[PDB]
Amino acid sequence: GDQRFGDLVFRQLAPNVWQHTSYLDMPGFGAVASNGLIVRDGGRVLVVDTAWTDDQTAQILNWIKQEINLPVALAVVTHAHQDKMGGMDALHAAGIATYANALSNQLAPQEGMVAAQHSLTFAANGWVEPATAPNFGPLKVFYPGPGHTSDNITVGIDGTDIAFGGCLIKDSKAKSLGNLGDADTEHYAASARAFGAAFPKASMIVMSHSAPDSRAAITHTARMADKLR
Ligand SMILES: COC(=O)[C@H](CS)NC(=O)OCc1ccccc1
Ligand SMILES: [Zn+2]
Ligand SMILES: [Zn+2]
Repeated sequence: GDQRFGDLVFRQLAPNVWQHTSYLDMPGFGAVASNGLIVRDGGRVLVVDTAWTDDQTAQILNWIKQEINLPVALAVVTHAHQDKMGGMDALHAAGIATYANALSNQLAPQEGMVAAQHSLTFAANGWVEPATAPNFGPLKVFYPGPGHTSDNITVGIDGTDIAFGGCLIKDSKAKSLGNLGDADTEHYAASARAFGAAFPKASMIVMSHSAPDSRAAITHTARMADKLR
């Protein structure tokens, strides 16, 4: 079940995988949840996405200390919006190595974000260039194409049935795609489908603004995105 820890929520998804959830009271939109991931890989911990704020992200690290008690080797953040990168300074203060799409790091200052320390680059087929993602262990990083944003990336967890779509994917009962302010409306559907095709064995889809779902999250998201064209 859910574990309330301060103002955040943690949920175990698999033996070595937990979802972190944090909230930002956005005026005119209510208190918006955003999810990321925590993965134990042997004697270290890997984080996918910050919380909305530095303080919340420090709380993620506090939860990790109390519930796992192993060092956080790295974090990867999945685009340059506040829900994914708002807590970068907290990661740096903690001495954690940070990674983002090169384009996310380029965009970070104008989006009001602090850039990650390291830039990921991607092959033409979307897979991360391995040299730019050293020591990522089971994290398999994939750029599906522009969709939710131009820079959005996705992460599969090798050895599990989990893939993380970030803010690209919404669940199978969602009425909308969420924040389309920086979206590529022409390419969104194809990018959602490319995410699915990159992680064909993933039966649990995790995403930023819905609870974990089946692969129907991918098909429904793509079908909704068809309407943008
Ligand atoms: C500061 O906002 C954010 O970081 C995220 C980035 S994806 N935006 C968000 O969650 O917007 C909430 C929203 C806005 C319009 C329509 C649906 C949801
Ligand atoms: Zn976003
Ligand atoms: Zn988001």
